[PDB]
Amino acid sequence: APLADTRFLQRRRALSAQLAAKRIDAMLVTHLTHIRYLSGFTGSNAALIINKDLSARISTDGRYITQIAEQVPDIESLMARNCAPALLSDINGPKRVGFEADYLSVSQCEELRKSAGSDVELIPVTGAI
Ligand SMILES: [Cl-]
Repeated sequence: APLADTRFLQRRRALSAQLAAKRIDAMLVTHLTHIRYLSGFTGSNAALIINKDLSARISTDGRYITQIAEQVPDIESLMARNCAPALLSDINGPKRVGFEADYLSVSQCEELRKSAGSDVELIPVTGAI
């Protein structure tokens, strides 16, 4: 009988379950308090991708590599100055990727779109995840 799931694993699982209904394959979380709620990472720069199959990947800059391994030992990390574009550019299509349209700015979103692959579509999702 195993060690119980962390609350962060449980929150991710609940978001993963919300994805079918929002008609997306993955969610890109860029609002920091949302990333903290879903992962435990308390730093000031991150991006976080949660997939339908329950896997996840988290990104942060070089100042936080040690801390993210310590605070988030259950998600593989990617170092990047520009976190969200770097996670997105690593996705191989086809994939519908939701984003927090209530929180990303028009120009932050235009920057993301540049990094998306030829069959990765970004989908505006409203609400606090
Ligand atoms: Cl817990």
